[PDB]
Amino acid sequence: YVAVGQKRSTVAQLVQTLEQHDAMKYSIIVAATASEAAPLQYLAPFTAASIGEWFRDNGKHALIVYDDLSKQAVAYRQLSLLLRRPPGREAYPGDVFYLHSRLLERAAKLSEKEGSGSLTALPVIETQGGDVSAYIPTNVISITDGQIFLEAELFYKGIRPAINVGLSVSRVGSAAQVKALKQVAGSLKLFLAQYREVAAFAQSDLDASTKQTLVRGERLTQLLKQNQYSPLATEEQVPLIYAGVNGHLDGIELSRIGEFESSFLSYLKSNHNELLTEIREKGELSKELLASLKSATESFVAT
Amino acid sequence: GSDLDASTKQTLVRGERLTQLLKQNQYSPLATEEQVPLIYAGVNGHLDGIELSRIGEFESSFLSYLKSNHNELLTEIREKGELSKELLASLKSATESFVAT
Amino acid sequence: YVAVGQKRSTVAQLVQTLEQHDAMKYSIIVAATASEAAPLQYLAPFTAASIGEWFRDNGKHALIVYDDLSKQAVAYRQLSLLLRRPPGREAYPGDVFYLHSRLLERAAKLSEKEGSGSLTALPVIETQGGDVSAYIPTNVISITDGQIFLEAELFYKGIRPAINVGLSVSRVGSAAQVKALKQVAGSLKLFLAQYREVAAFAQSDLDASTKQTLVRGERLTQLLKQNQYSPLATEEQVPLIYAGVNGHLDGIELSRIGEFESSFLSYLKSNHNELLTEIREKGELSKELLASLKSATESFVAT
Amino acid sequence: ISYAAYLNVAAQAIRSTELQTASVLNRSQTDAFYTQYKNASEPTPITK
Amino acid sequence: AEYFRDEEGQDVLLFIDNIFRFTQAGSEVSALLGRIPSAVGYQPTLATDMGLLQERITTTKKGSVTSVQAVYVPADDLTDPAPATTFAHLDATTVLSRGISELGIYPAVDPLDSKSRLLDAAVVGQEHYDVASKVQETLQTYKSLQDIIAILGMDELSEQDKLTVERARKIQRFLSQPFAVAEVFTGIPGKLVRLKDTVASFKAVLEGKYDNIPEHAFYMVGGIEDVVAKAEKLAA
Amino acid sequence: KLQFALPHETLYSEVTQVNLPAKSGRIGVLANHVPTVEQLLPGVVEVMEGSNSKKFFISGGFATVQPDSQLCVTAIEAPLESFSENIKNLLAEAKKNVSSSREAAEAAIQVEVLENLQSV
Amino acid sequence: ATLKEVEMRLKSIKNIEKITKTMKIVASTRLSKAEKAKISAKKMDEAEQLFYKNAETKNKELIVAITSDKGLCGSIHSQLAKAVRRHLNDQPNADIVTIGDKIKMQLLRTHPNNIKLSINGIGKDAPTFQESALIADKLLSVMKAGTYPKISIFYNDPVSSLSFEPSEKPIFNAKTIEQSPSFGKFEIDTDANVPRDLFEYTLANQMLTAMAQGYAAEISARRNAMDNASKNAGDMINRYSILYNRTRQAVITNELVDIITGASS
Repeated sequence: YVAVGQKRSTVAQLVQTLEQHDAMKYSIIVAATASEAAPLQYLAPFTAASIGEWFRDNGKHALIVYDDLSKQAVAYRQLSLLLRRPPGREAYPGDVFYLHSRLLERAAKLSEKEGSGSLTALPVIETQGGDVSAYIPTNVISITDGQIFLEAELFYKGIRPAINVGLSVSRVGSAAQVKALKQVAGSLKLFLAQYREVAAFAQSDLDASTKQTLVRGERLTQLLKQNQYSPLATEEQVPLIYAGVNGHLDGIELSRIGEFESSFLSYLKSNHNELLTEIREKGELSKELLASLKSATESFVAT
Repeated sequence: GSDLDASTKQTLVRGERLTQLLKQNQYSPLATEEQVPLIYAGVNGHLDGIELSRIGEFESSFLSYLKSNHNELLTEIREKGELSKELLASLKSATESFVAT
Repeated sequence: YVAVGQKRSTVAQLVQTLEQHDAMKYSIIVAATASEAAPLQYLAPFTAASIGEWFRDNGKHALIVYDDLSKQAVAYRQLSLLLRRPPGREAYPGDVFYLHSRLLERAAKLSEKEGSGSLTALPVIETQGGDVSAYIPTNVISITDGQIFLEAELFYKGIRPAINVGLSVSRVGSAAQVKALKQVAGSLKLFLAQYREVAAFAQSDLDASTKQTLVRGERLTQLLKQNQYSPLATEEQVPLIYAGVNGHLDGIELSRIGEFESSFLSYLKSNHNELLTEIREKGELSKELLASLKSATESFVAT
Repeated sequence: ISYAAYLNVAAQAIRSTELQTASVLNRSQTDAFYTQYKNASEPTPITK
Repeated sequence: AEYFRDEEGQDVLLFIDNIFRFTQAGSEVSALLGRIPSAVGYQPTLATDMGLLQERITTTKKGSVTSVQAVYVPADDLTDPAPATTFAHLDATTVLSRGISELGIYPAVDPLDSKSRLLDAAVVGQEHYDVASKVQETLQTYKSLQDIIAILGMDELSEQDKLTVERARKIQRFLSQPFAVAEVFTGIPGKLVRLKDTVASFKAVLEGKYDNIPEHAFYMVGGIEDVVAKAEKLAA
Repeated sequence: KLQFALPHETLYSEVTQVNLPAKSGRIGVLANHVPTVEQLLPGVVEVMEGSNSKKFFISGGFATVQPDSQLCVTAIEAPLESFSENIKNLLAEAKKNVSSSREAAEAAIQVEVLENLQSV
Repeated sequence: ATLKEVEMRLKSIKNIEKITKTMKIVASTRLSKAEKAKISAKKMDEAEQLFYKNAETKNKELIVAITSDKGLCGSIHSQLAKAVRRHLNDQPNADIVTIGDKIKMQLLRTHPNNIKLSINGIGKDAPTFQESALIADKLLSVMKAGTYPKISIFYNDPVSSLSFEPSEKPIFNAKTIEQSPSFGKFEIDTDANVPRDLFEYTLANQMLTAMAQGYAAEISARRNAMDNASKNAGDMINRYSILYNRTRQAVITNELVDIITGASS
């Protein structure tokens, strides 16, 4: 965890959460705090990269979350302007591009001759009002492959995560994915796209098809609310998404979506956790697995 | 060019007169004794009945009516700085008499 | 023809094109292409203009086309900043104005003393999206008189040349025309700025009079078009504008405008060339000549 | 009461039958008022 | 590339990736070297460095370096100085699009926004310019027709109106060409179709020999001759 | 020919005999019937073409034979099998309403429609 | 600022577009049902007309007009208003009953004296027999409609789907039945008089028809109006894009100069 421009209090929170949920004993927080002088903050993602790299080189793996690279940029500004390099766009240094670009090239999956290892990354950028026409966001955007775009409006409306699906994109996509989870979410990508276009049609009278889309659609969005600091396993992602796709949530009222999910999982785990174990390990679904799973989903909704 | 109900139009109607009441030309200041009446007429809704075009006729004529008749009343508001129950009733009778324009 | 900032490839295409069109034996081409460095581009209109003046003080007429003065401004911009002179409004120096005004006033019509010489100018501008808020375009415009505002939108929508006439003016450039060419075009300039207003509200009033103007106006716009790189003769253009000015495009519908044109010209010379000999030599129409043309145009309109 | 009022009740009565559709119930249903007028001058509107 | 043309007489097609990073790389060099950035924060040496590059790319009297470049703009902006300079050297745009690929038609080249400054009667042949325009105008009118056909409904067509729609949708499928590179994914051998045979084909759609040949058989074909076999195949 | 039209649906007829109940007793039309104007009461209507019969339940309206063989029928309702018991319950509520209070006229239409229904 | 102010406005223009777009779809939805009814309404009306033909026609006057409460349906309200105004000039004493709020307001200024009966809550409702029947029954007592020898209704006829043309037609009276020279062919006794029943019923049956046609041209007009709003609103969108673009270039430029002026001293 790369604490760039974050207070000591802020990291004290991270530490406490990490210990409660027992994640301290692989976690590292490289810390260059906000009081901590502008050179230390500048070098903090570069240092942390090294700590990861040592794991990657030996054939091993890690994931480094640079939070927030926005602040890296301000720190460079201090350094650059005192040493008198003229800034380019928006009074943010002209080689700031060069700074961010050099760092993010380390975040890739190495060959079989390097002994197969990686440093995974998930960079974080903070925007003033959502403005991405600014120098510091635009450069990063290009450099990175993938984006997750959180929408202020989604947040208020209780949807946490507050991901806006249109501007959330993957640029390496499903190359790396579990197949089972992929199968039961092709449908989810198209449903959700559709539901968006017909939510601005319902700002009253509608056709029967569109009105179906709306109800069915709302149930899908309500499934995508996942409580913060609650991990989920692949053996439990796949079932839920399947119920919604095959239209077993259509009946389920919205107040009941939240309860539905948990109760359904425990019912599948008692009755037959083999199917769940097969999903996990195979990473795939079969004509045989799907028959039982679908049949189990139907019985459960009915009661 | 929204369609407007009666509840909404009580506001819009009340407002337009008030806006016009605010209205002033250049180079004509007046003393406090003679702005205290004019504000009563706008806020206590004496202009709601009076047509929007002639608010400005009314402002001027009302002021000439008071200068002849209620000049005692205005001196009291000037000297004492507050309108009593008696001053408020007197002021309200005065607006009323001249509420035709 | 001063080619400043253009591709050396285009200029070589242009040199050959003129020798096919047999016109290179009375034109010079000057080059400071894009490849060739900025201080040579800066000096390119100045050096060429000395050559132009030499024709002008032998008391003979000339022309010089400065393509593109917006690229002279860039050429001079780069040279200026590397000498440490701080940028002005729109990041271009504030001495840009000086170059264009000095430059332009060496193309001027002289008096009887100097041999009644002239050097005409057509300065060619690269506009930043049809904006005239920008510094360089307005600087060239305020020194000059007249504009030939040209539209991209119109060029695409089959008007070649796409010379919009709404933001095109002549101030002192309006005493150029001999009498034939004042008569025939008489008040067409005015009529198609009554046409613009008539079409703002043709998204109020709809009357025959307004409709009639709109039909004449569209028909008139079609008529302006002419083939490019074979420019129709002046004597040949004189009858065609008569027709339209005299409202005789109430018998021709838009689809047939092109067809009428060539068939009307062929007709006129074989029937009566007397009319055309008159305009070649006299260059002034008399009422009798005018009437003779009206009589002929209506004959052609019927059949 | 008018002949059309009489028939209006009668259609409403006939759907009271055991079979019906969305437009029938609507064809007899009114949540409509009417404003009395004379002369600008008005006595108060009243349910129609 | 320059060695292949001047000394081996052979044509070379030279791709360049993002030219957005060309401008970006120069601004930093400028800044560090003690030059002062220009308009929009960019290098004061933007026009001259680009001009030198693109006058090194031309048809020599032995061979030629042609270049296909990739153009990416600074956060959707066409008024900035760096695209403008680029656009001057460009003589065509190929405008690839997502809306065309969602119909499973690769080539992705959006017909309407594919334009050239060398597509003309005098350069490509009179015939060629005219075939190319008719096919363009047809898609252009189809597109406009569809706009009000959604709102009103699709019963509104006359005999005449649907003639433009039919000829357009025949071309719309007909666009897709199996690509050699992409041979596995299509399953159909990639084809090549020379310049003379491109004109001829579109002429045939214009004379309506291919205005009754099945609409699902235009999917992933080559030349005029080729799609006779697919037509037999959909039907049989 | 014969027409049926309603605010909410249009019915297109051909027909040989149309059989009608009107405020003049009962009216029959067979081939060309010499023109008559009777407004139709609450009715059970039968149409026969050939030996086929088709039946309709009609809420009243107007009927007009025109001379050319065309029976223009308009009603606010008017199929018979489709129309289909709660009217007895509605009658009891109408009897309550009359005690206090159109309510008279409404309960009179209900009784009129109930006799007509019993015929089915 | 410039910079912020441009942006804030672009968000308003989008909301204006999105909402006009939204209406165009619900308007369409409604329109499919408006037409479906209308066809059926028109079929009832012919059955009366047929009669009136073979009967021969011998038809002070009433004017009813039909629009909605709700605004922003186009020039439907004021084009129908004006077509009412012609026949309040062929007799400057003709009586105007206004069905709908929108038409009411405009007519009320021109002649304050005439408005006797008026009807609300018909605009937000579709044309339905219950409403036409109650309007018809009231028409007789208040306006003494049968005494008049000519009654006229006005509506906007939806001739084609991008158009509406204001139109009028004549509703018959009890006088027509009486004195036509072909009430003789049609037979009835003294047992029922076809004048007191047939006038009342065809006052409503004609009225309903005009009500469906008027409404249909109004929802249709609104769809067109709201489509035309998106074309105009886009043009405003593209203009504010250029405004945003100019503004950006100046903000970058001016910032440089200040940094430079600082380095220079």
